[PDB]
Amino acid sequence: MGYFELQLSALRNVNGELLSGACCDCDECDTYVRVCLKEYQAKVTPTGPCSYGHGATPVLGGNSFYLPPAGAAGDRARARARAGGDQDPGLVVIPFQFAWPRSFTLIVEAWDWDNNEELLIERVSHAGMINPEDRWKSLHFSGHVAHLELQIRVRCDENYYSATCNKFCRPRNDFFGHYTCDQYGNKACMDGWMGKECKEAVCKQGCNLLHGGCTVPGECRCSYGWQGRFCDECVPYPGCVHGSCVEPWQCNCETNWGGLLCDKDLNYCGSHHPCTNGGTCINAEPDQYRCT
Repeated sequence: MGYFELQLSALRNVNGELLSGACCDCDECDTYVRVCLKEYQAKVTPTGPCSYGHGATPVLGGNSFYLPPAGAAGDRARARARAGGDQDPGLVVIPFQFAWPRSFTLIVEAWDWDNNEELLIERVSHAGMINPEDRWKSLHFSGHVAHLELQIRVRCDENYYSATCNKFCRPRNDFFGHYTCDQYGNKACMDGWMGKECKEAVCKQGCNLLHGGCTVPGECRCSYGWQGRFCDECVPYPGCVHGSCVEPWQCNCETNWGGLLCDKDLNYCGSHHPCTNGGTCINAEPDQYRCT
């Protein structure tokens, strides 16, 4: 989810001494750096172990040495994607899979390699607060023996966001969604897609989505009972002749037309009539009458 970085750039012990006042023999030390990441507290500044993680460098040089800068690129794959023998000492990487508490206590030590605790060169502490910012932060110190220049930074892992590295967002384009992720870790639906999970597609423009749908963006496939390019006209009762529909399977007959399929003339005589001698016809039952 995230990792704490430490970039050592300079360490200076001109006298070549230990913190105990003794000599590294004042013919030079073999200096390596330990890093202790633990809980930040209140008043009870001394309690034991590195609960948030720990790190160590190999011997980097002698009494005093200066380390090159790195590169404002490859930052992610240099610290979190390499095989054994990570050939960059001075970069201490402490990954974490919990919610970053922001408040922390950093203890950085300088040691002498010999082959024991009486070989500590310099111990340095600093408790404070830091947020997952992609910007380094400089820390300089001047102890009784050594002088150190550090650069620390907290960083959310790729696809993890927010100031606690807990919000997750990984880009996707498959069965379960079509989207990317943004600055703040929210989903950005790819063009043609919508919805809370960028799962629902955008259909043909004009498609009545009350009765139509689409599996691929740009389609318009109607439901059962609706038809047309836009799925907006109902399918009437098959056999409907003098009728219409508003809902599917309806055969709403027209004026003076009746029966199921609207094929029965109720006003037989006011239309194609049968009367004789200018008498008088009257409508009587579908397709029937009386002409007197």
